[PDB]
This record gives sequence, structure tokens and C-alpha cells, in this order.
Amino acid sequence: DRGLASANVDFAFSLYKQLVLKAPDKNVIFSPVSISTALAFLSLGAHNTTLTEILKGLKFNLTETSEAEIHQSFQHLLRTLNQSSDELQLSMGNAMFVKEQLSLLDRFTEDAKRLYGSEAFATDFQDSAAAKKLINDYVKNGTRGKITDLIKDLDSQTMMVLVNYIFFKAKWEMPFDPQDTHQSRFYLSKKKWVMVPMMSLHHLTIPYFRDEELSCTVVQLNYTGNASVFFILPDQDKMEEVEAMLSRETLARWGDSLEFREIGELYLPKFSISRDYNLNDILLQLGIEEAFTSKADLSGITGARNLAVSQVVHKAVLDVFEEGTEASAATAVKITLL
Amino acid sequence: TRTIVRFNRPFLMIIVDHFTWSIFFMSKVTNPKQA
Ligand SMILES: C[C@]12CC[C@H]3[C@@H](CCC4=CC(=O)CC[C@@]43C)[C@@H]1CC[C@@H]2O
Repeated sequence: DRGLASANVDFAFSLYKQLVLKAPDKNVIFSPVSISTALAFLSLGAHNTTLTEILKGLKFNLTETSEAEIHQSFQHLLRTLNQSSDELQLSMGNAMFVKEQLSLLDRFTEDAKRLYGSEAFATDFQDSAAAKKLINDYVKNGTRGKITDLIKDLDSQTMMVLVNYIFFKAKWEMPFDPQDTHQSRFYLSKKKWVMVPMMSLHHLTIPYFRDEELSCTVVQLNYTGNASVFFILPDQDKMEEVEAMLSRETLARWGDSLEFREIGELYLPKFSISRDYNLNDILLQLGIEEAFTSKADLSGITGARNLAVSQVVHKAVLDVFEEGTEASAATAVKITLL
Repeated sequence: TRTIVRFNRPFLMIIVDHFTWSIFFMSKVTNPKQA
């Protein structure tokens, strides 16, 4: 839990930096914990260099933790995330879609069900359209219709797809009144704006920290339940400077520096954004290489070195509005014969 | 002199779980109306 948080947060910011590097002008929205869980799931079947590259890419310090420690930690995380709750809707699922003829070690299938909650669905990938619809329906069901087209293309020689989804629906602790939402400017740059519905709250007391060293303002808005949002507002033209300082250490400093403050007015756009990603280049920059090559070692899955990753994809959606927030995401790991 | 927090320029959002310290979602909003 302590070491899982630290590794997952390091991974989150490393992932964020590469996404911005790849597409510097774009909105960003993704689920770190979905991607971490999908790749941890994958590592269950990896061996030797393929394995250690994944665990190190996930930012786990292997001199301080072991493979068994990691998987048990993800098992506990998933159990905690899927606990019943009347305050907030939160769920995460894992699944594996396998060609029926593919022979799987009983140890792999058992550990997948036990540690990651995954069933094993027989899938005829040679009927790619049906196989695609089944996987996308699984994700659509898990995200309550929010993630509809996670799998766009599916090679007919696919042997296995590992899938993780996360669904999140929460109410603001202090919700916005829709009668206070009015069209206002959102500045894309100093001289260009777009018009958006700007929600507002008045006379609210919330955690606040003006970070003069980083030229940004940080506020924490709570959801009902154990979830909250850190909002970070860089001064005009300081986004890239703030992004360069994004790290576990910086988030910890922000968190320790929050103090309750009375805010006269808070203005927040009502918005919905969505992004989908091909994570292949990103994961390679993070050191996850052998799983994609002819030297891939996934013999923990089948007992032979006969599988290799072809593609890792991710899609996420974020919906912010007066009553609360809806967000969901899914990650898929596509695997072929080697 | 009251304080005003106005998210009318690009900002970040980090949705976190106080229980597990998981980051559920991380976002940069550069354009709420971006294609
Ligand atoms: C900031 C925070 C306490 C510190 C946590 C943070 C989540 C990310 C993180 C993980 C770590 O392992 C170091 C401390 C931090 C930075 C938590 C989110 C809610 C809580 O306030």
C-alpha cells in the first residue's frame, strides 16, 4: 500500500510527461491506476528481462519489493476499489480474452482469477468483428456506456487481449448551482479564448495553497466519500514550467502545504473531454521493450516463449458538471503468437 | 480583499483516493471544447 502508492504515483507522472511530450497541444485525460493494473496483470505472465522491464517501468523498486508482493498488493487494491459504497460509484474490472485453442498454464489462469479478478473468455479472434464487439461490449458494460470504442482494430491472428476498465461517478461535497453557470471566456492563450459554461461557487472554505516558487495556485475540491480532486492552476504561460515539476515529491509538498481558506468566488468550466492513446512508444520510452520484440518472454502464460505484445491502447473520458464528476477509462493489451 | 480562483485558462486535475492514495484520473484541460 505504501510502496504501491509511491510506485503508482511515480508511474502516473512519468506517463503524463511522455503523453505531453508526444502531443504538446492536446488535452490530456487518462487513468494511471488502470494502466498500472493492466500492465501488472500482464507481468503475471512475464519472465526474466520481459518481467523486470515491466515492473521497473511501473516504477517499482525491486530492491525493496518482490513480484509476489506486487501482485498481492494489486489484489488488495482491487478489493478495496470494488467495495460497496453509497456515497460514490467506483468499480474496476479485469478480463482476459483468449483463443480457445491456446493452451494456458493452470497457474496463470488461477492466479489471474485470484489476484486480478479476471475471468477467461473464449474468443474466436479469427472472426475479428465479433471478437471486437465482445471486448468492446465488456468495456461498455463496465463503464456504464462511457467507453464505447476501446478496440478500434483487431488483427485476426490475435491470441489474447488483457483488459482493465475503471468507472467513476461522484457527487461534489459542495455542488454548483446550475442557475449560477454562465457563458464566459476560457483563454486558450493570452489573446485567444473560447466561450464555455463557467460554473461558480461563492463563499466556500477549502484547502488552498498559492505556490509562488512554481507560479501556480492549488485547490482541493472534495467529493462525497474518500475521493477528491487536486486542481492546479498555473499562471498564464506557466503550464510547461509546472508540468516539468510534476512528481510524487511535488504532489506531497502541495498536499502538506494546503491550508483552509475562504474563497469569495470559484469559477470552474462545465466540460467533457475524451482521449484515446496508442501507448506503444510511451511504454518503450519507459523501458518496457522486450515484451514487444521477438525476444519476448511471456512463458508464464503458456509455459513456452510463444507470445508477444503487439499493442497497448487506452481510452479515457472526463465529464465535469454542477452535480459532480463522471470519469472512466479502459486499457487493453493485445497479444499475438511469436 | 477576498480570494478568487478562476479556472479560465489551462489547468490540471488530479482525481485521488484518500484511502489507497491511488490516482484514479489525471487531466490537463487546455481547451474544454477541443476537437
Ligand atoms: C496528498 C495526499 C497525501 C499524500 C499522497 C497523495 C497521493 C500521492 C502520494 C503518494 C505517496 O506515496 C506519497 C504521498 C502522496 C503525495 C494523497 C492524495 C490525498 C492526500 O491529501
